[PDB]
Amino acid sequence: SKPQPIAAANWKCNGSQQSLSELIDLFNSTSINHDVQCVVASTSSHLAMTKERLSHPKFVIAAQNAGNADALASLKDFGVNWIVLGHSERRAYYGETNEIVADKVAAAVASGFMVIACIGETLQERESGRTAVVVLTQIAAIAKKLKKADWAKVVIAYEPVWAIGTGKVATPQQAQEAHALIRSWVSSKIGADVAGELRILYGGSVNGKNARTLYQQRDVNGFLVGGASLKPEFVDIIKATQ
Amino acid sequence: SKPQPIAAANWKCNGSQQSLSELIDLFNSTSINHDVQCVVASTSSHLAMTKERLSHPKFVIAAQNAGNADALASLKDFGVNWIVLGHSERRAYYGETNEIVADKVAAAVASGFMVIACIGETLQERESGRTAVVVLTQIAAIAKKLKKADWAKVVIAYEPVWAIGTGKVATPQQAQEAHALIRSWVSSKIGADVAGELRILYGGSVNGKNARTLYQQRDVNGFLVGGASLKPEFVDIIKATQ
Repeated sequence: SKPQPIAAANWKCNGSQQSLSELIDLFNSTSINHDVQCVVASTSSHLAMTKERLSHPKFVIAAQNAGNADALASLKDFGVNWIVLGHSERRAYYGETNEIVADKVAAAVASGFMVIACIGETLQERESGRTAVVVLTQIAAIAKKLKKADWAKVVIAYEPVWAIGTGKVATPQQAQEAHALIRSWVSSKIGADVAGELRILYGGSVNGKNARTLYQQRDVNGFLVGGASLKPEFVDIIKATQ
Repeated sequence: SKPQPIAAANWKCNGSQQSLSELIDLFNSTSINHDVQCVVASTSSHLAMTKERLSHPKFVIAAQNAGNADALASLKDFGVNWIVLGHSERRAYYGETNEIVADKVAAAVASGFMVIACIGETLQERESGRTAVVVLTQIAAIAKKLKKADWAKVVIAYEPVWAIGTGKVATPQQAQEAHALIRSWVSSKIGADVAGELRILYGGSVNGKNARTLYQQRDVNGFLVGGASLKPEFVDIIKATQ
């Protein structure tokens, strides 16, 4: 069946410390009796805080965007071994190419980290019918520096960039397509055993309502919630991974 | 002639305080001999530090969000008089509509803040010939919640969203084209006076090599440097406004 689910919260800067605070308390008070791996990603400025307050047993802490070998080392020593790389806004605003992103992922994985790699196409990419070539080009970049063994440390997060504030809305059905597309290349390129236990999270707009239908999809193994999607309702999202 | 220029650095959390600290030092050490307004906008977290380390007479701190009377009040009391609203990242990832933005802007202005409002179209919009409709719409929204007097606290920052991580590259001429369009509307919609004094900042990829050229345009009044464009060479950018 499906590998172990993953419910990750991608927190960022223009979000308050109090906001981050309240959330952590919520998570702590929450009961999770099912097999799921929760994750709280955070920028550098909050790593210390969430590290000191997050106590839920089904939760782990993760960093975002660490590339430098020294930076990695610190994280490891600081007690953080999960990292989110290749987010849409990183590629767009920080000019993080498939290459740059590939380099990072390899570094992190070498440092013994658990990586969440983000990939996705934009509106113009989809429109022009470049969806396949695009997503595949990305995944290929990454897979170019990993060994078959390294994959056990990799998590894929599909980002429907084409639906990020564009007005477009990705139906649960469309997501499945992307995920299925991704899982194929893997099974075909890396191996079946690999594609089998590989996690493919949905990094689109999710909520309490759609989280259920979304998850009932064959190739959907979790979520990467962020932006305006990140709210107390996150709790509901966790539960949906049943 | 041209109105007083503005050189705004838009700092965001994905980048340690060290990078920020280092930057402040640079800025504090720099010598600016001309009439120019420098600004360092930062996310919540580093607001305190920035305020505690920044000492250059030509600089000012700036927040990046809210309209909540409380938030504004606090900021105002904290010693922050500038604020940045409507950034592409916000409208896209945080679901900030033309109305939300317009509201915020109205709040800040009422609280006696100096506002930097971001407007700009996407690749799809431009490719679809929506450029004029879009930007004009955006600005119209802001304008409708203001009075002729409020404009003195308004600063427009044009974001070539279509040029951000798309492969496309905007030219100083394509910019002047956009800036010229914006100013025109303001001239006929609000008044020549307003239009004449109105500051319009180019908020796209810029460096030490193109800065001067960009500033050479007749409708370009400064810069809103952020993301990868945010390097120590920001100093060069300031000089390009000479």
